[PDB]
Amino acid sequence: GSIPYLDGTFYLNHTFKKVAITFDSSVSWPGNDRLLTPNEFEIKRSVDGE
Amino acid sequence: YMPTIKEGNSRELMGQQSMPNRPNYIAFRDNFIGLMYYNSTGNMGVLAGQASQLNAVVDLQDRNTELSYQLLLDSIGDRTRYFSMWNQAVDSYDPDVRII
Amino acid sequence: PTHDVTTDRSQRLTLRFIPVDREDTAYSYKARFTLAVGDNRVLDMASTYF
Amino acid sequence: PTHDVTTDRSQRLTLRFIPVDREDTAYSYKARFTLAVGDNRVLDMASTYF
Amino acid sequence: KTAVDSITQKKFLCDRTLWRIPFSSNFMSMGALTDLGQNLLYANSAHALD
Amino acid sequence: GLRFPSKMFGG
Amino acid sequence: MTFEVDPMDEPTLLYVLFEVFDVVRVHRPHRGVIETVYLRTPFSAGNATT
Amino acid sequence: PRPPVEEPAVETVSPEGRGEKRPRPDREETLVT
Amino acid sequence: NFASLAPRHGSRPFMGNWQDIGTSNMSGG
Amino acid sequence: NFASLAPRHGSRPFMGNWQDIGTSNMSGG
Repeated sequence: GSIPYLDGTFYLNHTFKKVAITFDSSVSWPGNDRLLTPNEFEIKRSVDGE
Repeated sequence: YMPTIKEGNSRELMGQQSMPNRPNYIAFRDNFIGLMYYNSTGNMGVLAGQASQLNAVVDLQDRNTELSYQLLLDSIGDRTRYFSMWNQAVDSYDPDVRII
Repeated sequence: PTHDVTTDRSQRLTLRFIPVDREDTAYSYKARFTLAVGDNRVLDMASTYF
Repeated sequence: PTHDVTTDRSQRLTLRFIPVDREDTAYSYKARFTLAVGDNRVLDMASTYF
Repeated sequence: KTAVDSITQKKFLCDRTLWRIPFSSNFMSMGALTDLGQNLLYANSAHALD
Repeated sequence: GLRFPSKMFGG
Repeated sequence: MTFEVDPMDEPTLLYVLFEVFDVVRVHRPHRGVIETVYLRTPFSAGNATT
Repeated sequence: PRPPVEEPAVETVSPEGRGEKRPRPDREETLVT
Repeated sequence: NFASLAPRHGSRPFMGNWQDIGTSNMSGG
Repeated sequence: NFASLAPRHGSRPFMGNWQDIGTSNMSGG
């Protein structure tokens, strides 16, 4: 079929919940109270009350 | 002990035997653990001056502010005592129940 | 550019502002906020929304 | 000690701080205050509670 | 008038794309050689990524 | 010693 | 570090305290100004990446 | 919180507040640490 | 001076100890 | 004076006391 690795036909983007980037096991990135949940990149929420 | 699966009154339901329910103590936690969002930087609290409004509280998820307060009260005070205002009543099992 | 563009203190991007006093009529409602821009910040009102 | 320890002016021991900006989420509660320490007054934050 | 008691499901699909997280201090493209990429030239230290 | 203050009720 | 534990028929965690100096120094230079510098070592929460 | 200390710097443990045999109860005389 | 803010045990101001000015306690340190 | 063997409380060594070097523990006196 189509090879998404080679042609750019990516389709599993919706299957991401969150992303936690921690440089050097203690420094959360971007840190610095940047985001609304500043230690992780919440891509989507199933249960949102706030 | 239910002697009969059938509903309605019968002679065999004079042999049903009643047992008290298990005691369940539902309460706020010791020193009010769990009310306040500590170490959740998405729900991090603010102490800042109204001119600047730049937050002086920099909380972390690999900090344990609840346990740091539970171990602090042991060192600087008698932890066996009960202080009802901060709901300071330490979780303590019975030593006969744990070790028979 | 690296110098004098982006801060390195604990500062948020998006703030959550809550109604200080909500008044409710039968055909309308009213939401009064404290749009508090602190020191050494700027807020473009195009980014503000309800 | 008689002098220079305790004031003689009308001043409260315990203060009551109404929330400026309270919020009731279905999953949490948020309360925003004004912790106004006046002139020639000191506040140990150990004496503060909700 | 005989509609059932319903619950709402929300989602997104975003095909063909890569989830870009830029290594910049304000998440913007002010240049290909970002300011956090130059902050690590003058730091001269190795960090691990998790 | 002799510098210890005297016991009184409430001070 | 290589821990060896007794087996348990339940998903368990492992809570390791990496003991640091979680120290804050608080400066208040003017009226209503509250400046804090946080530093812990070794497991610092801020490096040149942030 | 901290045992009593003299300052000759060097930092020397002070022997005050220690328990002794007394003919009279020690709380009405001294503070026992 | 700040020694007139202390209670006078006798005619001497009862000054607190110099060792009680800072805290040093940690989790076993 | 063996003050580099003492734990530094601050910038000064936390030396012990001179009078604590011996013992007088004895049953009844």
